[PDB]
Amino acid sequence: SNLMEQILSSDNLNRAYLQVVRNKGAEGVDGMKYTELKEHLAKNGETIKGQLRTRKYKPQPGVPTVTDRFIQQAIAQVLTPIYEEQFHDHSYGFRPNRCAQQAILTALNIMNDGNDWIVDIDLEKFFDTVNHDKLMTLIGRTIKDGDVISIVRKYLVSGNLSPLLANIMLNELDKEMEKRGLNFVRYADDCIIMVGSEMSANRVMRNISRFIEEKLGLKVNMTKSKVDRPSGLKYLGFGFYFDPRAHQFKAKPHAKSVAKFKKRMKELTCRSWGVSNSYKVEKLNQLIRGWINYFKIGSMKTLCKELDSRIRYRLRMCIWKQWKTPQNQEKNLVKLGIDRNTARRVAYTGKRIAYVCNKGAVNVAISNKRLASFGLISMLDYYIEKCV
RNA sequence: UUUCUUU
RNA sequence: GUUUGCGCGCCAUGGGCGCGCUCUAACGGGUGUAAGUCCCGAACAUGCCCAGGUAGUGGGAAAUGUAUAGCCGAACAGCAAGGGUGUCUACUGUGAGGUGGAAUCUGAAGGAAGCUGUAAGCGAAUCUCUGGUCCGACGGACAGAAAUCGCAUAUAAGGCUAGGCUUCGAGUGAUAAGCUGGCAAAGAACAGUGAAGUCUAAUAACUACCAGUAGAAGCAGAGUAAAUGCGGCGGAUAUAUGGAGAGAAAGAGCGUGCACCUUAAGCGUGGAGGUCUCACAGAGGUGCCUAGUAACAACGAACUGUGAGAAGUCAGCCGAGCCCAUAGUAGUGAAGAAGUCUCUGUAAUGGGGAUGGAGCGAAGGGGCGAACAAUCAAUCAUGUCUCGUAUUGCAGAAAUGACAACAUCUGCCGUAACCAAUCGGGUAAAAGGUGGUCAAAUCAAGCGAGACGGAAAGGUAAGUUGAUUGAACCGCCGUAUACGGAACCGUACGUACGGUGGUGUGAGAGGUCGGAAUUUCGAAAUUCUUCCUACUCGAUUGAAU
Ligand SMILES: [Ca+2]
Ligand SMILES: [Ca+2]
Ligand SMILES: [Ca+2]
Ligand SMILES: [Ca+2]
Ligand SMILES: [Ca+2]
Ligand SMILES: [Ca+2]
Ligand SMILES: [Ca+2]
Ligand SMILES: [Ca+2]
Ligand SMILES: [Ca+2]
Ligand SMILES: [Ca+2]
Ligand SMILES: [Ca+2]
Ligand SMILES: [Ca+2]
Ligand SMILES: [Ca+2]
Ligand SMILES: [N+]
Ligand SMILES: [N+]
Repeated sequence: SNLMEQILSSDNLNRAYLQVVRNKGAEGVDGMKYTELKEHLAKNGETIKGQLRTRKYKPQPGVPTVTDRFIQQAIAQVLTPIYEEQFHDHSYGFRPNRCAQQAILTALNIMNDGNDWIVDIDLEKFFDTVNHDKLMTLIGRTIKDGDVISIVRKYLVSGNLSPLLANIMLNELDKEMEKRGLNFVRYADDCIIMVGSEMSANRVMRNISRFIEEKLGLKVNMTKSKVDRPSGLKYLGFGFYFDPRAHQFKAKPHAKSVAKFKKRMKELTCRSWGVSNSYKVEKLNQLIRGWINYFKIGSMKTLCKELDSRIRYRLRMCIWKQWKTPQNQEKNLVKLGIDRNTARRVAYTGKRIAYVCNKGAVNVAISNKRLASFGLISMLDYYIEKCV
């Protein structure tokens, strides 16, 4: 019919195929490729369109098969309209042109607006817990084409459609929390509410947990769902703090996120990797660019100084270990600039790698400037350029 | 900072 | 690829068992039949202490040295026969090449059984007790294996480095195997600590000069890993292991023997296979040429025999056995070979004994290849779907009802003179506004869920036989045999033989020009890739590409 032809338009299906090419995904439960998807749509696209129009297509069984990924992408690219008009302004997750940094900025705006007390709410394992009939009556309450309802229900009995389904079922919660008058910031199944006082935050936690367990039919993980103050608040990788200058709360990378970055950096700058130090520096540059590009709305200037010093120190160990022989270490320390009468003495401390790379002649030869010329982007100046 | 040797 | 790494023979300057001769505790003394042993005497300089913070004089407790016969000779020097070099050369050859010199590297951890001088170290039967270390394979520690047990261990257990906090709190110290020094492993140096016992616990301070604490227990972290750590049992312990206690106890040097044993860079000798050169006849190309491009392959005429020559081998990884040639030759064997019989041993390789009367028997490089390990191929009712009938899970609208009582969000109270636990309470804390709430007879959208039914149709391999791949490496253990450096870690897994796990295909170039495509007719060009090559690099303890 009309909306189902809007699903199965030629430009829409070509856009879905190009988008699933850009995703570069893997095989499903049977085993095929995206170029195999291309020859599949070349030979068998009309049968797929006929089965979708005639309500006979059956899904396949985590990762979906790539023809189901393509069909789900088509359904997502038609259904991100009117739903996206209907969604809330504070639903900052799995939507076009919205990202996590906007969620953290909105949370900081509401936190500085006077609402300190946080109702963190943890919805446990959403996509299996939800009742299918309620979700399909929501979908039928916005759209009235039976065939798209049929294929989405067959998919829920069995992707890029599941984030949109999560946004529908939690858009019900957002409409309720706009009806009550609550301020909130909600990434996809990560919702935090902002209350003025702590017992009112307990009451809001109790009432919203009652509403979620009764009306949405979801399960609230009461072990992790807690009432806080914006200091023990982990949200989207960001922790929050209060400046002594009594004007603003501010975001920062939480200690779990800093620990994840430090673990990844220690894996990239491991001393015994057989790759060249240019490869370690390039992987470090990719990780540093990604970490700062996610977190740059926080304040980590001291943290970026410390992490830059630690990255440089581990790179001094990698370069000193790759030299691997005291004659070669003495030759390279003379070549980099350290005088031979001292370079031989440091090089015949060939072991004690952390001790010699901590300070001294190896600090002077492999300086900050030599590593900066080597291609190691500093965390501090990259954060300075990429901040406000 | 071992003005050393080897796997 | 690699300094060398092969076979056979010889030789001890190594070792064993005996004999002799001469020594043995600074220098001396005693005990005693006998002292090398048991015991007692003197200084001297060091170490440590008299601190109070070091540097000098006066002193004091342990310990060491001069100072046992002697051994050993550094990761210490010097000499150094020999060995290598796309290096420069003088001669010599028709040439492959061979010499003799210079330069430089090397002279090695496995036989010039290299030489000389040292620092440092060591230096006495046997027994008992004890500390430390090491071993009882390897394998992130499983499996497999002939292989000590149990637990823990990659977020990184564990160690270590630099701090922090909280409680203690200076004062005995020597002797020193070992441990640790921010981690792949081991050794050496230096530094700090330091188990076990044992010995000490004594002295007395000035002349210049410089201004609780030191230190450990405990706790949370931070940083740092090519992974082992802890405990039990058993064993080793001549780096003459740190000691302690008995011990009238042996230790060392030299010479000499043995029908004694053994050795990888010493001496003599042997090098096939392949590679290369030259000459003589053929085969060709133009009387003269035969190769080149690392080999393979290909261009071209550059191919063959035969004979004389030259350099030269010698690296476990899936290989029992066989073939080519040096070669049944050197060598070995009458001091007893092969065969035969009989005691025995190992996980496997073995070792005696008795007959016997002549055998056994190499080197390097290719080829075939049983077997092993993977991989591959060949052989050998439900459930639809189509009509139903009774239901059903979830929306929504509203005739009527009942009770006004529920849902919801801004959450403080007295104080003090003004305190958010900053004062006492309390977290559905009081005062509050906002929407009234619930049941819906019935009708009803859409996707499903399933029941009762009539109805379309439906329901071998194991084994064995082949073929391909297993290129290169990492080790480890038993016996024999040598070294650095006893142990550990190494010497190509040290090497030879015998066991045993693990990783699985570096780059360029050349070829195969197979495989894939784009262009033209699977054939030509191009790009990536499979297969072959120690030519050129890349390593070297692995691993990595
Ligand atoms: Ca080696
Ligand atoms: Ca001496
Ligand atoms: Ca061992
Ligand atoms: Ca091990
Ligand atoms: Ca640790
Ligand atoms: Ca001693
Ligand atoms: Ca030698
Ligand atoms: Ca010759
Ligand atoms: Ca092999
Ligand atoms: Ca190697
Ligand atoms: Ca070893
Ligand atoms: Ca090796
Ligand atoms: Ca060698
Ligand atoms: N070699
Ligand atoms: N090896």
